[PDB]
Amino acid sequence: PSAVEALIETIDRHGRVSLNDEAKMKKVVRTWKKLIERDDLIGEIGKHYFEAPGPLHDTYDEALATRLVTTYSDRGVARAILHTRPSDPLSKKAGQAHRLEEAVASLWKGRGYTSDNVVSSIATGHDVDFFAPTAFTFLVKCVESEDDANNAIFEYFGSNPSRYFSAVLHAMEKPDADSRVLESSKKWMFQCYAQKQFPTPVFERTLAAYQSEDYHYEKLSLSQIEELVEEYSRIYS
Amino acid sequence: HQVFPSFHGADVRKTILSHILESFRRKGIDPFIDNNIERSKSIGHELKEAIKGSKIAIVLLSKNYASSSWCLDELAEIMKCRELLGQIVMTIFYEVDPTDIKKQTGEFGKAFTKTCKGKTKEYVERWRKALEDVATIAGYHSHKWRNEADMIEKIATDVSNMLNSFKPSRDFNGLVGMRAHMDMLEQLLRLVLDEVRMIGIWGPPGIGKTTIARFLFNQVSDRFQLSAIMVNIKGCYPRPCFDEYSAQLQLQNQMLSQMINHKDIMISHLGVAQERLRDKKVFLVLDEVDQLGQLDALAKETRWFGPGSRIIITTEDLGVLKAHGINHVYKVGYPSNDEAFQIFCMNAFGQKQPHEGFDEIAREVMALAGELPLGLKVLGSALRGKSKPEWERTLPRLKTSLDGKIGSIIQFSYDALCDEDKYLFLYIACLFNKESTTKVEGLLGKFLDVRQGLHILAQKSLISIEDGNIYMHTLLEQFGRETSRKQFIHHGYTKHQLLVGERDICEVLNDDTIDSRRFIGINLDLYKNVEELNISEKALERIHDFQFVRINGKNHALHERLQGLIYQSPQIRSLHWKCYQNICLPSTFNSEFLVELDMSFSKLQKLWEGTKQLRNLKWMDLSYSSYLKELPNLSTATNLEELKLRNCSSLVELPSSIEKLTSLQILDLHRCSSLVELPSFGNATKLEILNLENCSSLVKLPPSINANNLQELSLTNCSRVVELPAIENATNLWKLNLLNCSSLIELPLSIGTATNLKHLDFRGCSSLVKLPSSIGDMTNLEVFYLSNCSNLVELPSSIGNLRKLTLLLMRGCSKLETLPTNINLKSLHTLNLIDCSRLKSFPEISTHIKYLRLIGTAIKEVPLSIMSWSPLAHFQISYFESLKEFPHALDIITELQLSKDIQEVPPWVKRMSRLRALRLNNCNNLVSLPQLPDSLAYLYADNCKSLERLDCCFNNPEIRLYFPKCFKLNQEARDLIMHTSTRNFAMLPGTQVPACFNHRATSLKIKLKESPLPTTLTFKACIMLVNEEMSYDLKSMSVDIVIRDEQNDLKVQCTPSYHQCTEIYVLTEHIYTFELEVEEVTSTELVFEFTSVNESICKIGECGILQR
Amino acid sequence: RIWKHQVFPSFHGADVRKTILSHILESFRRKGIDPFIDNNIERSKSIGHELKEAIK
Amino acid sequence: KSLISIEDGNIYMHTLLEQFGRETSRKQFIHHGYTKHQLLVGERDICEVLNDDTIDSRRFIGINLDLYKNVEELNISEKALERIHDFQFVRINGKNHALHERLQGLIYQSPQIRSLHWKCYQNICLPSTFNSEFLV
Ligand SMILES: Nc1ncnc2c1ncn2[C@@H]1O[C@H](COP(=O)(O)OP(=O)(O)OP(=O)(O)O)[C@@H](O)[C@H]1O
Ligand SMILES: Nc1ncnc2c1ncn2[C@@H]1O[C@H](COP(=O)(O)OP(=O)(O)O)[C@@H](O)[C@H]1O
Repeated sequence: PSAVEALIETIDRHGRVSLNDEAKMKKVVRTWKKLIERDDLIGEIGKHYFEAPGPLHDTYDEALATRLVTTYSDRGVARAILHTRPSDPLSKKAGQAHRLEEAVASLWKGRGYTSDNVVSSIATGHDVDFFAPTAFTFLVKCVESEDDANNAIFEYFGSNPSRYFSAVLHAMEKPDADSRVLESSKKWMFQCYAQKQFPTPVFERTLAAYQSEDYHYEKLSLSQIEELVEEYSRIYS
Repeated sequence: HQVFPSFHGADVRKTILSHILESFRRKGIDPFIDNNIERSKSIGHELKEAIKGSKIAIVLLSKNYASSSWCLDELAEIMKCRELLGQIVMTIFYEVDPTDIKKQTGEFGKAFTKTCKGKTKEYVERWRKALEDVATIAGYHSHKWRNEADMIEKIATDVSNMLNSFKPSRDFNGLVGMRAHMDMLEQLLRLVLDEVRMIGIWGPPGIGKTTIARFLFNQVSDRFQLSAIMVNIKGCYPRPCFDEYSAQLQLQNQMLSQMINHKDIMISHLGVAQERLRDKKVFLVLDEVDQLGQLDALAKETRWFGPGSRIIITTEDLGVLKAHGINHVYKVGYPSNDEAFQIFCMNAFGQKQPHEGFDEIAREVMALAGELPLGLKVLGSALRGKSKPEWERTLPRLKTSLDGKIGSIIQFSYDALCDEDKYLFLYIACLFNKESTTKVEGLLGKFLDVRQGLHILAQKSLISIEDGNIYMHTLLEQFGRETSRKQFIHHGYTKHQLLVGERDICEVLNDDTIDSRRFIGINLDLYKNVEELNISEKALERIHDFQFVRINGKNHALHERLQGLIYQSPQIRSLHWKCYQNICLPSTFNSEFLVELDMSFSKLQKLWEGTKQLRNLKWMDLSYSSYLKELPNLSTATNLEELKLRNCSSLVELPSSIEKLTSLQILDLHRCSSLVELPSFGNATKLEILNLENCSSLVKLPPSINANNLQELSLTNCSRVVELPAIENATNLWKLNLLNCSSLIELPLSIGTATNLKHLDFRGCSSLVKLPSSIGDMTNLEVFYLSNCSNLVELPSSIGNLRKLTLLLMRGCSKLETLPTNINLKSLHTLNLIDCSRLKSFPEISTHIKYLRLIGTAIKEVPLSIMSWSPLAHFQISYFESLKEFPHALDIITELQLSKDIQEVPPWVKRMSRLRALRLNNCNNLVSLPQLPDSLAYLYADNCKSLERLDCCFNNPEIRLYFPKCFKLNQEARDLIMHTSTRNFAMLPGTQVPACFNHRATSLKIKLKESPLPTTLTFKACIMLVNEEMSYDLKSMSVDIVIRDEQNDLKVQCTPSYHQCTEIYVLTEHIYTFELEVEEVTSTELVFEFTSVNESICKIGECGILQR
Repeated sequence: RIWKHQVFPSFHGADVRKTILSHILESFRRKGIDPFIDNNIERSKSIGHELKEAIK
Repeated sequence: KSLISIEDGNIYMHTLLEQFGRETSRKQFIHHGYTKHQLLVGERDICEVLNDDTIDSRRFIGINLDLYKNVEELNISEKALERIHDFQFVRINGKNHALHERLQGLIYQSPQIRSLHWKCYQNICLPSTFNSEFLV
């Protein structure tokens, strides 16, 4: 059968059999690649599910986004977006991938997911993954604002600056890390405490307080603490 | 046992049988043993059991063999097992004629007759039938053989040959993923065609071509009259081959000898193969064919083989297949990552398809092996038998150099290349592993004839061109990098070497065996922190050049002596940096020769600090270089092709000289957040892809483009954009989007010139007053999105000209007032006019609309022409009071939305038929729900105050009764809502599972036992949600169900194994109910487990269910 | 149009197997002809059934 | 592979096996990175190769000399004294009462000397021109 005929038969089957959590968590990636393989499939299938019986949608993409999210785990759809980002932004495949993720982002907005709801879906268990550009950017779309995105990830760490900084410093050691954006997240923490007008040594202890064993991530080190203490020291005196 | 011997002891146990026993013993054959004390008049059960499992039997026949009822019964059982089971029976006619056995005559017949007196009829019949059958079968006539010992030796040899062939390929079934190859190859075969189809198999060396061929021959050859397999033809061929005809003749001779099993005869001429095999089904496998000579030797024409036959040649370069004209080719693909791990663990942990103990270094080694089954096998065999610390100490050596097992096989294929092909291979391995073919041709075009080299390498399967870029397998790339140290590159005769090594180049740079000319390419990867910059001071004084620099800087730390070292080079060709970590480019850097320049992450500000000359430059990529204020004078850059300022974010303005970039094709200022204007481009620019996605500060634009070839023009956010550049011809607008590009005013009239623009968006384009009148000029325009495009008070009447658009989404256009009227759109699927607060007049385009959505409008009228429109799958209107005078509207409606305030409870809804859905937004002042019509599938009350009574027993179908926030519900109404039988959810305001559901609990578990003998049972389930910060707008929930026993472990089935809704509200103090069917009849064993998919959203709290 | 053998000889063994058939069979091998030879029938098989298969 | 044996932290190679190894030193080169090196092992006969004056002596990173033959000074061309050699590993067993002015001038002119063994040095002071920054 043609590519469309096969691809429809596959998606219906996966949503029909209700298979394993990890089996879904894998099969979604294969389906995603088959979608962006050639450009004239997203719209065509998005046209097919639009006409099929069910709830109405404002666009073909929403019709396809709803079908995919319902079929595989919604938390799984998030992983497939993160793991299938092509290199060249101007290629055909990158164009298709953007159509998929934007539809899912708009689909989540219409369901009224909070900032925390998106983050919990994105979450992979490694606290540095959130600051990878392929994940951070997709977060921004789902929340429209970096401050909220930073706030959402800050609260997902239980409002722990120590755990927060450990992640952002570990994101400074990535081959494709955007310094300007990662700085904004690093900066963002500061004016939250500058709005608190905390004393520098207190700010040290405030950071050092979570350095204790009150809470499975990688803790900071005292030397870089002082620089962070030094970093905040003069800027907001 | 091995063999079951049957004989008559009194005749042969002494003379001949002993010799056969001795021969079998010396040949490693262990026949079943018996004793004369171990025999009764009958045979016994254990004797038959021994016979049945012997899997081969030898019936030695003598003169008085028939004179023992014991022996006759043994023979009868032997024949019975031969006919039923696959037992193989061999016969020895010890000086007795087979005809005498057949007709029961002679002395043998006399003994048989004397033995047959007294027996019942069926015994005699079975004895005679067995005797006849054993006389028929082909054995060994002792009389024919001149030499008894030779006959016994021949019998032993035949027994041995027909004993080491029972188990077919029982071993080495531990090879992974062969089913995919078999299925993908069956389509090529199409054995049903009865043709002589040729089939090729090709791929990089070390994928499994030989193994795939062996598996296929093992599986299919039994279906062919005459089948043979030739192995490693390339290796077994004379390398100089001074007489091609003699080697050709001997190759065909080997093929025929192994073909007919015809004992290595000698062949007269080259046409014999046709003479023999043009009239028989033949399956032939030719492995590792290198050049057309072997193909001409073995299979030159289709007509060489009988009607219906398959010949399959496995090669390594496509050119050989193509020359012979095959066109039925399977390009063998790499196995999946899981299959790769299975192969590696098979070869490393001793038949364990999974790992053992640790499962950590295994995946590092696997990833090191790429995906070649050869690489996986070699690494697994190298690592097997060790322990974890031994693995860890062997790992770095394995990583820094590839095993000689892989190296030799790769080297053999590498040596079969032309010299320029070898040079291109080295170039790709060292520098351009993953680059566009066009850039490779542009950079290496004056050396190697890049196009032909790439064509040959792709044919040889030493490289693959996926999409527009080349890719070489990492295992092969490592070989290339290694050979780059023990080999040179020549162009006319100048000797070159490529420097590739992670910080292991620095020693080579600190040398005096130096030329300043040997090295033209550098590929440096600097991920780790620097201990000290290992370059010496003296080498900094050198003037050595490089025509290719590619540095993957990866840290915040800055390299200075490396910079000073590279920029001494007078004529660089291509420059690649990542994380340049410096403010400018040094002034002593010459760029007259510079074809490609990319610094994909940088801290460059106002680089070059003055004008330079850029004669042959064709690619500039300053992406992500956020700390970049402006850009140098691009005058005299006429040959520039593409410029990618991807996400520079501090580019205040663009140089005025952009006018002179005549050859420009691609202009990508994606985020580029600091831009204010965008200067005019010129006349012959012909921009092909113009991307400005989120230029939030971009205000001005050029007045014109000259967009003769403009595939894509994207301005997604671009919030403050007043006007828009005109367009000339737009003959190829593959893509134009302005999603949320607010603060626009108009649209250039030339937009209608785009004859092929299928899709078009303006969602969010607020403050857009009117569409251009030329929109109708567009053709193939299929999709037209407009959403909350307020202040669009018109719609041009030329739309009727379109005649192809399927859907026209026009949502939230709060000021749209009229629509064009005297229009019929021949194919218009939907028309989504929601919340068009001032539409005020029914949209009448007399068409074949199937989905009409008119909610929140202000039409308050329905025309009479609508009966001309026979099908409507969805006609949705917001209820106004004066619908009652439009009886033509009622029967052709689907949905309805009562307003914020409707006291009346409309009985008319009973008459009106198609009510797939009915929605009640707000309506706090509503006495009760209206009596539901027979066709009701959906009921929604998103917010409500009083719904005391629901006076209607409705039982249409799988109906959804959603009541998100309505507490004044009478008990009978509530009970009706729970106890209505449906196949979907039903959701109520409640704070506790109702007592109606007896069996209660709080990955949660529900336990109950059922009172029934044997039936299919039906269950009603009730679920609350864990108290969380549920969003008021949360609108999505799916639930999975698992039912299982504890007396047994039978995971039973459950017909509605899931319930999903994309519109149900998710809230805390609410009751969700649904229904289940179970059919398996493990009586007193019921355990339920309801899970909420998306635990990040909803988690199941309390739970309680009921039976029926 | 598929045959496993080119020529199948039929004869009486007691008379011509030794004297003349031998020469004819030898002559055929010298002319690139592969006639069916009953002596090459695999052991442990029914001659009556197997021989009929070779005829067709 | 049973080509060497480690007894008490010291490696041991069999006499015949070592003798085979020494012969192949002349016929085989050593590649570390992109460079190429060879070794000089001989009782006294391998010294005229230093007087060849026609081949690149940079590919000589190891010297193993045994001078338990004569107190006579070994013969080197004055031009070979001009060339500076990059000798990283030096093992000289200069067992005699002789002093080797020529050998000292030839070796201690090396810029970087990784390891230096000299048995029976038979001199008074190490020459001042001997660089020792690299000396393990
Ligand atoms: N099952 C058997 N195993 C071994 N030899 C056998 C068997 N049956 C018969 N023979 C041998 O065959 C010989 C008789 O051959 P005969 O003259 O019947 O050949 P034929 O029937 O004329 O052959 P064809 O039918 O091919 O012309 C006997 O001497 C006997 O030794
Ligand atoms: N599907 C498989 N499962 C297990 N082992 C395999 C598989 N395919 C190949 N191998 C192993 O990898 C090696 C690759 O050899 P192969 O690729 O068959 O030679 P060639 O490159 O000449 O075809 C073989 O030794 C084989 O044992």
